[PDB]
Amino acid sequence: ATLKEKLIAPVAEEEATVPNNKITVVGVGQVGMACAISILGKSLADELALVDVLEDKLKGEMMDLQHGSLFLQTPKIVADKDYSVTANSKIVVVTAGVRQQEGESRLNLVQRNVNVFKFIIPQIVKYSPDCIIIVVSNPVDILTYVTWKLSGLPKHRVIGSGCNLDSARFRYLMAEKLGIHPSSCHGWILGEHGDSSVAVWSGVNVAGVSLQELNPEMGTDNDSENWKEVHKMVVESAYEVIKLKGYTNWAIGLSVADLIESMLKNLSRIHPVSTMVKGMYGIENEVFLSLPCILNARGLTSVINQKLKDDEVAQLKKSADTLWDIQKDLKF
Amino acid sequence: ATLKEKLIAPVAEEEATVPNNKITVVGVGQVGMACAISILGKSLADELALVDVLEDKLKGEMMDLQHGSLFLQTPKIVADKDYSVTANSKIVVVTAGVRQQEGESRLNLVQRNVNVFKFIIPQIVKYSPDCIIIVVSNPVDILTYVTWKLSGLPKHRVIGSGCNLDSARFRYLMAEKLGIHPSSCHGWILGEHGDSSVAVWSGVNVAGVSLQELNPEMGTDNDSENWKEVHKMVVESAYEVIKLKGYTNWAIGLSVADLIESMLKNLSRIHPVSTMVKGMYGIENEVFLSLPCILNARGLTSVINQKLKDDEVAQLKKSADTLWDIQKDLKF
Amino acid sequence: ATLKEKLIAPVAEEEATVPNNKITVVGVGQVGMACAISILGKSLADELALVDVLEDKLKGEMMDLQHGSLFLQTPKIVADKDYSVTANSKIVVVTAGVRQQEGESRLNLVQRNVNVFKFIIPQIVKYSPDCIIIVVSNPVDILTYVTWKLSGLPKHRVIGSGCNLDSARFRYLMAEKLGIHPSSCHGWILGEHGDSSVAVWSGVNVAGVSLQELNPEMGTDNDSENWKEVHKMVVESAYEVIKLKGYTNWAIGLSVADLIESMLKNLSRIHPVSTMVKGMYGIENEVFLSLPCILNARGLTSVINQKLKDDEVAQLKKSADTLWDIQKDLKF
Amino acid sequence: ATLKEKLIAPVAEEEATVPNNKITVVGVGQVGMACAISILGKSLADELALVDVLEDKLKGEMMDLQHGSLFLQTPKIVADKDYSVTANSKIVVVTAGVRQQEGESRLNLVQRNVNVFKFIIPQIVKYSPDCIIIVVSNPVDILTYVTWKLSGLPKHRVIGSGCNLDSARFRYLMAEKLGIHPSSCHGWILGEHGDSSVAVWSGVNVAGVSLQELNPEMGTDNDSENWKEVHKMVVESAYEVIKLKGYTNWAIGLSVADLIESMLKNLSRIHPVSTMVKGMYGIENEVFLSLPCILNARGLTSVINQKLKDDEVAQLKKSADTLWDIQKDLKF
Ligand SMILES: NC(=O)c1ccc[n+]([C@@H]2O[C@H](COP(=O)([O-])OP(=O)(O)OC[C@H]3O[C@@H](n4cnc5c(N)ncnc54)[C@H](O)[C@@H]3O)[C@@H](O)[C@H]2O)c1
Ligand SMILES: NC(=O)c1ccc[n+]([C@@H]2O[C@H](COP(=O)([O-])OP(=O)(O)OC[C@H]3O[C@@H](n4cnc5c(N)ncnc54)[C@H](O)[C@@H]3O)[C@@H](O)[C@H]2O)c1
Ligand SMILES: NC(=O)c1ccc[n+]([C@@H]2O[C@H](COP(=O)([O-])OP(=O)(O)OC[C@H]3O[C@@H](n4cnc5c(N)ncnc54)[C@H](O)[C@@H]3O)[C@@H](O)[C@H]2O)c1
Ligand SMILES: NC(=O)c1ccc[n+]([C@@H]2O[C@H](COP(=O)([O-])OP(=O)(O)OC[C@H]3O[C@@H](n4cnc5c(N)ncnc54)[C@H](O)[C@@H]3O)[C@@H](O)[C@H]2O)c1
Ligand SMILES: O=C(O)c1nonc1O
Ligand SMILES: O=C(O)c1nonc1O
Ligand SMILES: O=C(O)c1nonc1O
Ligand SMILES: O=C(O)c1nonc1O
Repeated sequence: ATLKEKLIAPVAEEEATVPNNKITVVGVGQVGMACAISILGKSLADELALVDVLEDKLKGEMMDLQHGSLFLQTPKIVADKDYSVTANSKIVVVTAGVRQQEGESRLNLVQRNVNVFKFIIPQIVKYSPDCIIIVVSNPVDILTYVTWKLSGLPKHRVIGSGCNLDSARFRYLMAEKLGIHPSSCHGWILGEHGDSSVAVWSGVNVAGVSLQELNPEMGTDNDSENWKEVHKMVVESAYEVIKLKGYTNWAIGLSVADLIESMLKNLSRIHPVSTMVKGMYGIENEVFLSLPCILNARGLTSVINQKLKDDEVAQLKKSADTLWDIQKDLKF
Repeated sequence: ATLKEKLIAPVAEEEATVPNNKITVVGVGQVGMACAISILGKSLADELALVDVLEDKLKGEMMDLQHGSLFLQTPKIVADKDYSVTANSKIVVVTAGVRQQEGESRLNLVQRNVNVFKFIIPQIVKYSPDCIIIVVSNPVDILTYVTWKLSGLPKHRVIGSGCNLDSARFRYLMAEKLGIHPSSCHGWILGEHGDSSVAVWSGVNVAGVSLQELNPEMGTDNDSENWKEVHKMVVESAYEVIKLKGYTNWAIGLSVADLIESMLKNLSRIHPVSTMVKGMYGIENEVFLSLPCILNARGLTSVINQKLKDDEVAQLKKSADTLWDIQKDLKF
Repeated sequence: ATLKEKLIAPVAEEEATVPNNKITVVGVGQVGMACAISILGKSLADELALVDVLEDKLKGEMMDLQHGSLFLQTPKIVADKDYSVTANSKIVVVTAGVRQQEGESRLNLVQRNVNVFKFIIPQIVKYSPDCIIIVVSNPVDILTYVTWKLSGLPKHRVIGSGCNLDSARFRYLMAEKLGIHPSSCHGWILGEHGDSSVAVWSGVNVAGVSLQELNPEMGTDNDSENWKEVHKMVVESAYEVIKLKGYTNWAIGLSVADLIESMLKNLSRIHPVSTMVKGMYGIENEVFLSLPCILNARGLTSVINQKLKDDEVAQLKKSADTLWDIQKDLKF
Repeated sequence: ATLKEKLIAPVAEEEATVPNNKITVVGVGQVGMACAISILGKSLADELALVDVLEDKLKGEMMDLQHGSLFLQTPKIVADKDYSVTANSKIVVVTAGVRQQEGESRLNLVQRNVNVFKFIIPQIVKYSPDCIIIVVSNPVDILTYVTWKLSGLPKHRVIGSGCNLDSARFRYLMAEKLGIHPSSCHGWILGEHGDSSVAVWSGVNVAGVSLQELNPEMGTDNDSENWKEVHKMVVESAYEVIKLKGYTNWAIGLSVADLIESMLKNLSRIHPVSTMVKGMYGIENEVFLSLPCILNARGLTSVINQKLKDDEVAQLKKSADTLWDIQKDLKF
């Protein structure tokens, strides 16, 4: 009965697995594949599964990751427009939908990307009832909130791609300035991934040397020896890459593998990422925006309480108020 | 009370972890720690566990690894003489017991290591009765059979480390001869890990090209011009080495992680390991010896039925009979 | 008073970085960037330089990677129209110029890319004079040979990505039928990258045991397992995959990179990349083609002399004369 | 006739690799091997040299490592008692010596050991003059300094393992206290490696947030998080581990390999490693202790200019005195 029949001889009995650490990537767009080439690269899934709506573009992104199986450690790769392939996934990376046209704000994609999520979020929990979701599609913090509601999952099992990517954009500009590696530069961007984001100068530092101390001019526009512009650089930066190439992904893709490695390796390491911050720094409502969370195998199991300077909570309320003004009309 | 008390403001229930891929290492001797360190750097455990009777050193070793944790991806490293730490392990590596003295036959350790596996194996299955048991302690094939019989686990969940090593030495000795990577030469040693092993020359190949075809008097009573004395190299290799350094452990440490990697990441790759070979190559008893096997997330699930020449099946039957002879009296 | 002056007290006096592991990628398109990202996650380069005609897009991808830098182990990432950004490159990948149309042969792209290659390559070897060219652009064999003649480079130093990728498909396909990882299947496809690929069935083994002796009508017309349907699917591959998604890239971004591993790490393993085959199996002319060779830090230092069948050899003859028939016409 | 002749056909006529990231690890005891095994598993080296006066043992640790090759990416392992085998080396780790008996403090050692370095250090520079030298043997600053002189290498090429391990014990002990990864726990134990180290409590942060600027008791007599107790452990550590298992190797070994990664990858990350301190916080003696410092392919190339309080710099100076006192009378 072929070769498998009288070449392989079962010591067991056939046999099914049950995925252990499966991961669905939802969307096989420029972002969807970056995340996917990077999950596969760090060897993070025993099974990787693709769901997109474009059936043809899927079978071929599926097929393409398939051919390289021999360089990779992910026995099962799979793909369908039916969400039945995502069954029993441990982490689900949503990326699907429309992206910013050159100039367009992330926040002008809500109406549209919400309608996407209105369909795809609840088919994910049908198939993987006990998953962690990662939300990457834009209005990311607004949709992390939309995902939270529709999924009907705990808060520690719904995670915003957040300002993990912002904070690395930041630690990378700091790193150029200093001529070291960003692993060795520390410092944080919290709140809305994008325009309304907050630089926390209090905590910018290198080998413990607070630089809000080593120049308290730091962050104060006009004055200062340069720091204002670094934050603007981070903020503007999404737009500045879109002008030149069309979109971003190699950095988002790696951010996400980061997030997933921390979690599937149960490391409890710290990540600035979008969560529900009701009841912190004076916040009226159920607003999702990023803060230094502890990612382990549970999902995000804590936030970190920081002494912020007065101005930085001011900036963070302006953010959470913006986001809450779109979420209060949302109703689904 | 401690800063955790409100440096960390949880989003998930204090709650109840449970390790995914936990791994236990019964024994913290030279071999034992070799396995622990190789395991640790490939990052295969999200919990390591070290058992032993030497209660102090044991705690020496744990604390020493712990100190390294910054450089690993292993959140929990515990250790006690009490098989109550090993609870929930996906894999238990048993290096426990006595080893060779300068000269000593692996087969001569059987009475003593039997008597250990006797009062240790029920303790392993108590706290973890769905764990793949890797037997390393010698003689390894017989204690694989002894582990099977005491443990009540199925054939595919007791795996002797077997010829994964002999065969790596052989591929390396091969490679030496030719100027390439071990990985790029191929060639199996099956049989008793030790004196009576079998160089399946039929299969020795590079780029698919069969070297016995290229050298028909290979592995042959005198005539060849290099071969038999490599198999003689592969046999005496432990004895050559224990003599200069007291013991072996890095090689075998590293094999036991090659098997561990392929099982946890579910890769379904072929290793010659020690599995029950009744019925094969006309074998009438439940001997455990080494043959090409597929190891996946379930353990040892397949044996590759082979086309051994009339004197490979011969020398194979001869390792069989020799192990069964030492096995037949055990009677526990 | 530059923030560096204040924070970093130099010890070795000012930078002058000894480049070392430069890798250039020519052409930041789909393939270009699959190679790039795949190189980055294996930390093979400590400098990456991209080149391309498309000034905007090029700056975008450099930027995009840069931003990921925190997630990486590549200190420097640069990019520019000029070949001067590629100086000292230990290994350079040319992936630029046109590609298939839905249905178009790889050789139908020749004249176009030769004219690219004509003003790309001289430039490459002005600036990285001691380097290893890895030619992805298609047709990959004939372009490897055109690279060879123009660059002047020792022939070992011009490696075509060849049939590394096909055998990697052919090993995945055979892996599905058998239910093991591709790594544990073994089976070469040699020759031209396109439709003359030969699948050397002599070699096709698993754990030593030839799948031909198992089945001696392998890869002929009527046979039980229908082995030609695998080799045909391996030829069809690119066509099917493009038809669904406009290109292939990932699986090739992986192989380019798997080969680079073998070089920079100096492993001497055997890949079926493309190499000048004059001398071999009757071939009288300077033909590039894919035979199992050894890669190390010198590049392609040795071919494995295989013991191929009569029919199998004809086929190389087939392949080597379609290639040579294009090749001779080229205005040099 | 040689099978390498029937099988291998040389494309580049004449094999012979140029030396490259040859690393050497001096002495093959507990620390020797443990550094080695961690260097090998991080795929950092294409030539491992082992050196040691006990030939016999040394040819075993050479061999036990050679057998493991298949599982590695380090194509030449070699060992000999003549430092010839360490020619054209790039990094050389010095672990040879004698070590503390239970109770012994690290200065009991200088005499016997300084006869040790007096032998070897030249023989490094004799055979491998263009190198970085990592120093681990005790007493380790007093021998670092001893190495700077003997070798007569530039400041930036002689580094001691120094406080790296301590700040790793530190960051790990901190980790237990908050339940995150020592890699999200930031903190610096600087100065002399043994009893005299110095916890810079200002740096000690987590996620941007200063700890001292939260609980100002830190470091004094009776603090209520008990933090002088932590530094306490980071100091006692060595001793208390030596009481259980006679020595340490693993922690040290991984951390040496971390330096070796930083530097081969030319990564310019910071590491609390030992280096010449005069001109820093008022040293007048030619003496080495561990400060935050930048580790690329040039070696240690700069330090971090930090603001350090009285009772620390004091701590530093008495350290740097005791240091010189031994030193001054060193019949070089
Ligand atoms: N949060 C972040 O840090 C971050 C960063 C970069 C990009 N993004 C966002 O991620 C998204 C993806 O980026 P991209 O460049 O891959 O976009 P893309 O156009 O390249 O990909 C679109 C993908 O989503 C699918 N899609 C479109 N409409 C859909 C629908 N109704 N239902 C299901 N799938 C649909 C497409 O088939 C395709 O798979 C964008 O919205 C982008 O803004 C977020
Ligand atoms: N399969 C292989 O390729 C291979 C290779 C090398 C060594 N080995 C085996 O390793 C075993 C030990 O080798 P080693 O050099 O580590 O010796 P070792 O002396 O260094 O280690 C023995 C350890 O076992 C512990 N121990 C003894 N009885 C125990 C028990 N009943 N329960 C729990 N722990 C117990 C001891 O504390 C000691 O720490 C030997 O059987 C030897 O054959 C196997
Ligand atoms: N060997 C293989 O396994 C394999 C597989 C897939 C594709 N390919 C080949 O790879 C090549 C690239 O494929 P692709 O999918 O990236 O197409 P692509 O459209 O994505 O790549 C085009 C790139 O070529 C660049 N380019 C054109 N002229 C240039 C010049 N004169 N100097 C520098 N850069 C120039 C463009 O500016 C652009 O960046 C094609 O030739 C394709 O056929 C080979
Ligand atoms: N800096 C750190 O963080 C750190 C940590 C642990 C150990 N150490 C030091 O490392 C050293 C040994 O550690 P160990 O546990 O491996 O000791 P070990 O006994 O296990 O290793 C000693 C090795 O040094 C060799 N040696 C002795 N005299 C020699 C000589 N004259 N020439 C060449 N080699 C010689 C021996 O042959 C042996 O190979 C001690 O100095 C110890 O304090 C430093
Ligand atoms: O973060 C980005 O770069 C981004 N790109 O598209 N949307 C975004 O948010
Ligand atoms: O083969 C070995 O390495 C060995 N050494 O001691 N026991 C063994 O199995
Ligand atoms: O085979 C492929 O992947 C391919 N697609 O376009 N050129 C190629 O070589
Ligand atoms: O720090 C240590 O662990 C140490 N142990 O022995 N010597 C040392 O330096």
